[PDB]
This record gives sequence, C-alpha cells and structure tokens, in this order.
Amino acid sequence: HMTFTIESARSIFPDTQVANVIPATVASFNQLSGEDQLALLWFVYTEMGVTITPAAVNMIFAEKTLTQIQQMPAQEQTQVMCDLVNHTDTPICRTYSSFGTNVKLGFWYQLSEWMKQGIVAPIPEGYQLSTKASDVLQAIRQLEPGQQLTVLQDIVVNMGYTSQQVAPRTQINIEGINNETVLSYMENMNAFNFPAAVALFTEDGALQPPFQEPIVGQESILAYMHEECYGLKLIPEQGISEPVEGFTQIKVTGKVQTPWAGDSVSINLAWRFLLNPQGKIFFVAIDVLASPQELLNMGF
Ligand SMILES: CC1=C(/C=C/C(C)=C/C=C/C(C)=C/C=C/C=C(C)/C=C/C=C(C)/C=C/C2=C(C)C(=O)CCC2(C)C)C(C)(C)CCC1
Repeated sequence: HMTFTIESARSIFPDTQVANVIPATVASFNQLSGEDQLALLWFVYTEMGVTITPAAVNMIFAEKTLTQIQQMPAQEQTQVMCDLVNHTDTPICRTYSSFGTNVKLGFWYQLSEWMKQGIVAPIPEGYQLSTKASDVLQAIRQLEPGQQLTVLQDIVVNMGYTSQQVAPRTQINIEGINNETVLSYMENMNAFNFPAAVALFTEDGALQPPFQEPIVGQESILAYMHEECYGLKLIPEQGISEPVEGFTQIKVTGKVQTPWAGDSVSINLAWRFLLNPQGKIFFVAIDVLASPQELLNMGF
C-alpha cells in the first residue's frame, strides 16, 4: 500500500490555472513545414522587444559545431538549420541533441547574430509565410514576452535528433506559509546551491518542469539543476499549505527571471510541493500560470 506515487502527486492543486496556450501554440507550430518554422522563429525572436544577454548564463560546448556551420557555404548552412527544425537524423542533429538547454539556446543566439552580420545565410528577403504559419506567428506575438520565451525554449530544446559559484542563503519571505523546506528550496535555488536543494528531496522524489515529465531521483534532479537553473532568480510571493494523509501539500505563486532576459521579464509561476511526514520533498511541479487575458480568451 502507498499513500502517494509520483504519478498521483502530479495532480495536487488540480485547478491551478496553467498557461496551456503555450503547448497549444507549440503543437500548432509542429504542424508547419521547416521553411515556415525557421522564418516564423526569426520574426518571433527579432520582434519580441526583449534584449537577450548570453553573458549571465556555456558556449564552449557548441563552438566546434558553430565553427563548422560558419565555414559552410550558405546553401549548406540553411540545410543544417532545416535538419535541426525538421528533426532529421544527421551528425549535427545528434550532436545538438547532446547539448544542455542553455547550450542549445546559446547555439541559436550565435547563429542569430551571424545572420544579422551576413556570416550565416539569413531568412530570404521578404519570404512569405503560408497563411497557417502567419496565424501561428500572430498567436505567438500576442503572448507576454516571458511566455514567448517559453514557446521558443520549448521549440529549441526539441530540435535535432535523439538517437559555478554558490552564495550563502539569504532570507526570503512568502506570505501565508511558514514551511522551512519550501524556504530552504527557494533560497538554495537562488544561491545556486543545487546539492543543498536536492538534499531536501526524498531519494525517490521528483521535480516536474513546466509542460515536461517528472525528473526522478536526486542524481537526475541535480544534473537538471546544473543544466538549466544557473542564474535564475526565484521570487515566490504567496502560498497555502494543506495537510493530506499525513503529507503536506503547498502551493506557492510568484515569478522567476531568467538570466537570458534579466529583470526586464518576469514569468508568473506556481510551485506545487508535496512533502512527506518528515518534511522531505516527495514531488514539486513548476507551472507557467495563465494570464487573466488568457483565461478570458480560452473561454469566450
Ligand atoms: C531558433 C532560431 C533562431 C534563434 C532563436 C533564439 C536566439 C532564441 C532564444 C531564446 C531564449 C534565449 C529563450 C530563453 C528562455 C528562457 C526561459 C523560458 C526560462 C524559464 C525558466 C523557468 C520557467 C524556470 C523555472 C524553474 C523553477 C523556478 C524551479 O524552482 C525549478 C527549476 C525550473 C523548472 C528550471 C533564429 C532567430 C536564428 C531563427 C532560426 C531559428
């Protein structure tokens, strides 16, 4: 007999208002053809109004592949960027799938810079998207920047073909709760003390990133934290705590800022924790919350 499994833990606070327009838009994007995809991504990225810094984040992992692409003629450069978006089995697509999330993003950032400088073949002057791609572009363009950044990240991480400094903890407050395991988690994540944060989990515990599967076990969670969590700033604001079957479930809402955009952009999140009777994190889900505008729209 078990009171909770990882699977059943995923459904805690089931009426959380998740921004399902994000994966909805990604699914629509994945129905478009390679050329429409690349041109759409160029317009999203360039028209977002957000300055992207690589500086606060990595690139040494991508440099050999980047040099390769830089040396290719324009015809081959564009084909490579089509293999990536189309998920074609190629050496470069397999190498890309081994990059960490932030390495993938740095990869694409450098190509974006080279396209501006005419070192990498640009999107053709005036290339006209299909009507369908034009509808996907406009839905992306309407989203708040932080949600567009999430769309892009999700698309970038899924391209290709699949075959640092610790601060001391500083005090943080969350109105409405007094849970030390939650506060330890948030403060250790802000300090980039990822071994300390992971130590709060049960050995069989999981962390569920937004719109992704649970990452199970401390070794895996730590690797993920190394890959994706450096330079994040977590700004939990408020919470509720409820006892359930001798466990505690805690929902916290607030924001994160990514080092890609600094303090110019804040993404609205929920964190959904299930703690065991000993105060260990059995499960935590992070969700991107729907805006008031998106809730309205996805009714009426
Ligand atoms: C492709 C492509 C191009 C270039 C694209 C470029 C350049 C894109 C750059 C995009 C970037 C830079 C996006 C960055 C997004 C970052 C996000 C969205 C981060 C969100 C993080 C969150 C939400 C983390 C929350 C979490 C919390 C709070 C926890 O407690 C646990 C850990 C974790 C779950 C991590 C060009 C133009 C050439 C055209 C051709 C195709």
